[PDB]
Amino acid sequence: EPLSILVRNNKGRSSTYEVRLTQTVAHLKQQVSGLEGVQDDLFWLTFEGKPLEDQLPLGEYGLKPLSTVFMNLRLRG
Amino acid sequence: EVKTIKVFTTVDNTNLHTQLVDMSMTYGQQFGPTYLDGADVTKIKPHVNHEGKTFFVLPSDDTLRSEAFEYYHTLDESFLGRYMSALNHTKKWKFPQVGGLTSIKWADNNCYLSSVLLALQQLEVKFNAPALQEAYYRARAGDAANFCALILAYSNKTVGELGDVRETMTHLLQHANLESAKRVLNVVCKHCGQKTTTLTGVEAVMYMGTLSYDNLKTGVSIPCVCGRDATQYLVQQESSFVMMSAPPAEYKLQQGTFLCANEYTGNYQCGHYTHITAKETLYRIDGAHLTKMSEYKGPVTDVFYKETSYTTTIK
Ligand SMILES: [Zn+2]
Repeated sequence: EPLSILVRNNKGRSSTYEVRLTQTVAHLKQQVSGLEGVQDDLFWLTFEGKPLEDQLPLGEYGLKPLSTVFMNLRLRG
Repeated sequence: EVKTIKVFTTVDNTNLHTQLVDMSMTYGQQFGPTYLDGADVTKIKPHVNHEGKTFFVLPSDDTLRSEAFEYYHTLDESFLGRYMSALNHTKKWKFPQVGGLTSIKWADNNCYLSSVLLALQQLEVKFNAPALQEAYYRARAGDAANFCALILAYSNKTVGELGDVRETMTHLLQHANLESAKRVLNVVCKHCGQKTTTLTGVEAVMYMGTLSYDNLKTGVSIPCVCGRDATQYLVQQESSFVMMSAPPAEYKLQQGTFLCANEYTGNYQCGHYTHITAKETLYRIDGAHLTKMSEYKGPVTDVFYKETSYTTTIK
């Protein structure tokens, strides 16, 4: 039952990702990682300000078709 | 033929358990991974001097399991093992008093941990996990070895790893007492009317987007699901503090407008944190180093603000 959501990077651009609401957030992060070049540990996703914990299904966050997840980069200090 | 000694085993340093230890078997064969004053003794057979000593063990059976859960509020099997590994190194750190607060002298890339400990000491927060609360009380007295090792254990970080201050705060605030924290946001789209969302807990005190608290109160430009761009603004806030974050940009900190802040020099592959608090003047705390200044304008990434209750004047 796949749908499409948007993931916006830190430059303000949103790529489309094909997902099922039963797949985990960790699954989605491996797609964003392959597209934007960052590896999973160095960024984290949010939806309407709420962070997404990796091993929970996407449907628990109320993701709709063409919703916008945000990509935030983790500093290394 | 069997010869034993009497010891105490524990997982929370409060509930002691009497144990008869066969001297012919290692502590590992009988209890699993075992520690004595932090020193790993899993492979060591009992010594006569171990009589009556207290040993740290991992919660192997059911009684220890619930005891460990009441103390640490985690079920991660590997938590106590990772806590002990970080504690080996954090005991060697120095925690000098700087500007009235306990800091951490530079070592093992602990500048992000230094900013966490400093920011915590200026916030009215309590920890629901008893292990975090006891270690925090010792931390304010210059004895922060346990607290730092716990922070690394809850964050799944090891000694020497580069770290993110806000991420680290997020892990620890899950165990904070933010039950009464309430935040109400309005999303005003000129097409799709108005929308209200209430946030609670850690989501009510943290925000990612701008460093300015006033920006949140007057209006933040947010995408709209319909296609436009709407404006998000704060309606009601009930908490002892708020934490504004943003990608490291250059920012002017004024006295009397904020509680404390963190700045970040470098890029997303390697950087350095220093902490800025506001007392009589702007204090900059870089590990063991203190620097006073009237003005500050640098690459800020986290800003904290004191708070009790705020109601918007907008409608
Ligand atoms: Zn709209």
